[PDB]
Amino acid sequence: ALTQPPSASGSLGQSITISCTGTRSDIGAYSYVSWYQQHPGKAPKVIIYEVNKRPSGVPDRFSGSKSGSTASLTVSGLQADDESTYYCSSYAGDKNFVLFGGGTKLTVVGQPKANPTVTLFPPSSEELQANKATLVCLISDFYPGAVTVAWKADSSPVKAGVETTTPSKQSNNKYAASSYLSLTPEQWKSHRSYSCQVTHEGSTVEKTVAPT
Amino acid sequence: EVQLVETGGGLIQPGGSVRLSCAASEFTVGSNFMHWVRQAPGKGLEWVSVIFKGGTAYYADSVRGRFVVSRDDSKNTLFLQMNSLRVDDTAVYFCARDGGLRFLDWPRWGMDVWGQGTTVIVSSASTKGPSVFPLAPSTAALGCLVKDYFPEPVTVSWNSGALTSGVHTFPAVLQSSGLYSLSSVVTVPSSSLGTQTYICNVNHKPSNTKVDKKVEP
Repeated sequence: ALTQPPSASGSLGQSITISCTGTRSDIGAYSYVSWYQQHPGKAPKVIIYEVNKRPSGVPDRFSGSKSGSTASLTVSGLQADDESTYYCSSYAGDKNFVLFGGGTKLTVVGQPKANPTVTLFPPSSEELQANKATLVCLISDFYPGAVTVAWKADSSPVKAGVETTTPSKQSNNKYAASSYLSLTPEQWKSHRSYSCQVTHEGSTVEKTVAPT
Repeated sequence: EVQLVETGGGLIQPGGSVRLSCAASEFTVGSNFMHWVRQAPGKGLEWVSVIFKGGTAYYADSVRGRFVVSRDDSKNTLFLQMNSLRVDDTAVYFCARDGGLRFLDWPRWGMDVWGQGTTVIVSSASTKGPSVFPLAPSTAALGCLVKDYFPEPVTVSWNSGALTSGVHTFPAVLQSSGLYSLSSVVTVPSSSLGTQTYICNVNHKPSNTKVDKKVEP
């Protein structure tokens, strides 16, 4: 089996080295170790093959090595892009088989803080015609990934009907989340307005919609 | 552009079968060592099979005798036939190109071109396709609310994949009922609410449902 640490943390602009421990039957016996970077929801991308060779196009700042039965990936000049899960693999050495490590999720600290963009949609006429109503609060481009979402009906706080997602990383390497307020069409049309309040690092942004 | 495009899959009852397709573009599957790699929900990468240039197929122990990898060179397509499906076959399935060695009929065991992945769910659970509603305001945004579907996943594109700039698809929420909803959005200049019409293409393979919804603010 190939063993990798579940998590690692490096500092922006600096380096991190991730280990991949196999056996003398695989990593110790052959120079067919590969390393893959995977962003959530995306296919893996190869960044090292044959232990220390950079696939075509891959920049110099990715490098690999092995000593004994342990292979290592080093990423220098850490960028926000580099946050992701890294997988090592090795030719099994005994038969045509690829072994994979369990992955290392890499956090890059020291990144600039980013406050969220917030977009609030009222219920569509098509949904109301279906006897339903959903307010949709979309939250994007924030870092680090943790927000609080609160809703108001007119000026009053409301917990009923609120469903809020966990934060998920975007292609821009910032986080996104969503919050949905389910209400009856009567609730929607009889209230002066509804507000979505999004808090991030003590900074709260508010958006408001109204039936009229 | 060099690429691999996967299709097939969906939700299959235990014991059933499904075939995945992996279509190559601008390189030939027969000139390469083509791998299948899978990833179970919340888990890491696991190797499934490889087919050598001569057609010889190799399999991981977990799928031996149940899966068959093959190629149709006339269609420049790699296949994975998955029989006697088990719940633990549930995963995203990737195909990938292994260029092999320069002078020898041997893999290098690293893969540089990958398909986008296709999801196979092995379950006896019932399914429900999404209802899609337009999102319009009332820099700005318009989008599609993809509501009340089960199970995951749904994929969303805009204008059949011709529109990628400013598109943001958000993670799904687990509703109080256990159904899922998500939203996808296009960012536009607030002046450009000048009435361009957009189409979101919602694919829910588990229920074999595809929805094109017109969004016109």
